[PDB]
Amino acid sequence: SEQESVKEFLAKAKEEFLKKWESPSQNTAQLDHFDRIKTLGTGSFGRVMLVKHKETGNHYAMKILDKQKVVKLKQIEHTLNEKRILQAVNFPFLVKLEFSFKDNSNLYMVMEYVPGGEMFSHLRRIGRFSEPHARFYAAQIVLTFEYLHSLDLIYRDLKPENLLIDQQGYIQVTDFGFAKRVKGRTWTLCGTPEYLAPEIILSKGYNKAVDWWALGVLIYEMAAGYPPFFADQPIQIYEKIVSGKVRFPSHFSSDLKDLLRNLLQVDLTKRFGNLKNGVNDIKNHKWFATTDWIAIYQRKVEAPFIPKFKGPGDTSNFDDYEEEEIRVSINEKCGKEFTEF
Amino acid sequence: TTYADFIASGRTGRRSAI
Repeated sequence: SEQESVKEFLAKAKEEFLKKWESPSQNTAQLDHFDRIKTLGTGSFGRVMLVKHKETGNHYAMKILDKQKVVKLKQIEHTLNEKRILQAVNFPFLVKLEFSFKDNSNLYMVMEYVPGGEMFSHLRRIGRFSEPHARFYAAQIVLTFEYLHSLDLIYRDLKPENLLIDQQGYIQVTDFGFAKRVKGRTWTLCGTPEYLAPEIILSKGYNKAVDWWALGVLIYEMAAGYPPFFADQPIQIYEKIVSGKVRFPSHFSSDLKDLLRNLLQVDLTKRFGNLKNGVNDIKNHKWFATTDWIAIYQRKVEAPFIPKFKGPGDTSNFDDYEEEEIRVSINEKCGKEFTEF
Repeated sequence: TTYADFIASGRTGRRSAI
C-alpha cells in the first residue's frame, strides 16, 4: 500500500517530466530585464551571478556561459543536457529554473536565488556534522536520486559545493552541467576527483550506481569533516579510490560504518542502490530507521539550523569573487551548435 | 591525526569538476 503510493508518485512524475522533456521551454526572458549585482560562485565552465529583476524587484541567481568557451572545452552537448533537464524537472530539493535565453555571445540560466550559501562553507567552518544532522541532509539526497534515476537521469556531480541551504534549512541541488538522460551505460570521464567511482577512473562503462558511490563519499565527508580518499593531487586520490580500502573515524557509529561500506563497494554489482531492491536497501538500512521519508519530502522535520538572513539581496553566506564584464558581441557566435537552447 | 593531515593539504577549498 505504502509501496504502491510510491510507485504511483513516480509514474505520475514521469508523465509530467516527459511532456516537458519532449517540448522544452525556450527564450523566456532577456538580459535587459535584470540588473547584475555580484558573483555568487564559480565552476569549471562559468559563473553564477546575483541579479535583480527590474519589473518585480525579485532576486535570482543567473548562470552565464560563453558559447565560444563551451565549444572550445567540448561541452556543447553537456550544456544542452543541463538546460533541457533543468527545465523539465520538479522536486523539493532541486533548484528551480525560472527563465532561460541566449544572445550573440552567451547562454543564460536564471534560477531561484538560494540565500543560505553552500553546504561546503558551513561544513568546513563547523568541522563536521553530528550523525543526526548528516542524516537529515543525506535523506534529501536519497529521495532526490530516487526521483532522478526513475526518470533515467544520472546527476554525476554530487559534492557539498553544489548543495545550497535554503531559508528553511533544506537542500537545493544546483549545477546540472554533467546530468544526462541515459538508459543503460555511458562512458564520459567527468565529475570531481574526490567523488569519482572506481568504474569512472578505470574507464569502464557505468550507470546510476556512480551517484550512490558519491552519496557514500558525501555522507562520510559530512560526518568526518574530511573525505574518505584525499591527497594533494588527483592521481594519488584515484589510487586510494580503486584500492578497496577505507578507514573510518573512531567516533563513527556501527550502523554508519555498515552503510558506508555498502555504498563504497568498489564492485558496482555489489553496491547499495544497484542491487535487486534498488533504493530500498538504503531507505530500509538501520542508520535510517528513525527517518520519516514523507515528512522529509514535505519539509516538516526540524532543520539542524536556519541560515542567517539580513534582507533580500544579502550575500553574506557566500565568499566574494573577482568581477568580470559581460561582453556581448555585435555578431552571433556558434548559432548552429546552440539552436535548441 | 587524519584531520590535521587534511587541514594541511592543498584540497581544503572549493573543488572544481575535471
